[PDB]
Amino acid sequence: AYTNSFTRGVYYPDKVFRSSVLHS
Amino acid sequence: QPTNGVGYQPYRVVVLSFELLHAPATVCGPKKSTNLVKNKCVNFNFNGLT
Ligand SMILES: *[C@@H]1O[C@H](CO)[C@@H](O)[C@H](O)[C@H]1NC(C)=O
Repeated sequence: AYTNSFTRGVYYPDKVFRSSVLHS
Repeated sequence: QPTNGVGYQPYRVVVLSFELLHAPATVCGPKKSTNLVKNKCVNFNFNGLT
């Protein structure tokens, strides 16, 4: 049996605060 | 054996690996804190962030 994940499963990649920004 | 040549003698090894991170420090070196200062130009050091 199956499902589509859509946009699940992202996580905070490092322990640094950032705000109002796009990061790669 | 106690009679072995130098290359064939036993040696102890310790490797110290450092969990150096932008995260809460829990092993720190011999250092003393100051009081905090605000709203004034200062030199500063937080956990080694100079
Ligand atoms: C997931 O893979 C199966 C075959 O392994 C496929 O039949 C199914 O259509 C896929 N899932 C979705 C949500 O389409």
